[PDB]
Amino acid sequence: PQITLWQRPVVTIKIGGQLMEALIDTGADDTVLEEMDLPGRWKPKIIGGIGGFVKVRQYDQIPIEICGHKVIGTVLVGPTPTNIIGRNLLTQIGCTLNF
Amino acid sequence: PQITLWQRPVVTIKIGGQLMEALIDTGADDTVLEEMDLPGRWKPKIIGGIGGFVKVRQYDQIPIEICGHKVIGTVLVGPTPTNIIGRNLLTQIGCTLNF
Ligand SMILES: CC(C)(C)NC(=O)[C@@H]1CN(Cc2cccnc2)CCN1C[C@@H](O)C[C@@H](Cc1ccccc1)C(=O)N[C@H]1c2ccccc2C[C@H]1O
Repeated sequence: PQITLWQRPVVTIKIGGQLMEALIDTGADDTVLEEMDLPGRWKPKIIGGIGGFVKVRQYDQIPIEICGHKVIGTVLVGPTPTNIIGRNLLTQIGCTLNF
Repeated sequence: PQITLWQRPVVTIKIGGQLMEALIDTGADDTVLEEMDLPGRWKPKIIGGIGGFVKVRQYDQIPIEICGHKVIGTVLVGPTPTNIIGRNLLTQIGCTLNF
């Protein structure tokens, strides 16, 4: 589709059988999701945003369905207000930026 | 142009006659530039992101230029490693996400 930027570009993704909202973030390199206990072994990473550095749990080779498109990648899980999907999963669905 | 997300989306902008580089960030409501002086007056503003809140300086009506298109808008200034082009200015140049 052709999504405009007058509002926050939110889409629906599917993580382990649960449907949730997420933000298309081209400034985020990675995908940071909310608090959930995902199946698998995690390892800590400390990422840094606009208001500080956060301690997230890194999960590898996790299956995500972004709008019916089953893709795969790394998802960091930590204390974030909104689910955010970054450039790592976006390239997988072919998402571009036009103007 | 069409821009993909394999490498981070950086464009060459002109603010104050000097050429800078900035990140087209659709996950950012506002536009935040690196600490500098802009030839307008400013008021304080508290924005929030990953980690927490931070205090920035809100300058209004600054004449920026993103890839040929000359825009005028609200630009924030604060502590950041990268210049960020938020949705307020992106809607002004017609940016859209396509997939
Ligand atoms: C992977 C990770 C998430 C840690 N990366 C970032 O947060 C980057 C960091 N860089 C580089 C960087 C900058 C400073 C320190 N470390 C790294 C600058 C840009 N942020 C990208 C932003 O797009 C992230 C969003 C996330 C968000 C959106 C809505 C709700 C909460 C959080 C962001 O912070 N946007 C906020 C935002 C941003 C600008 C202006 C106003 C606002 C309000 C909101 O839109």
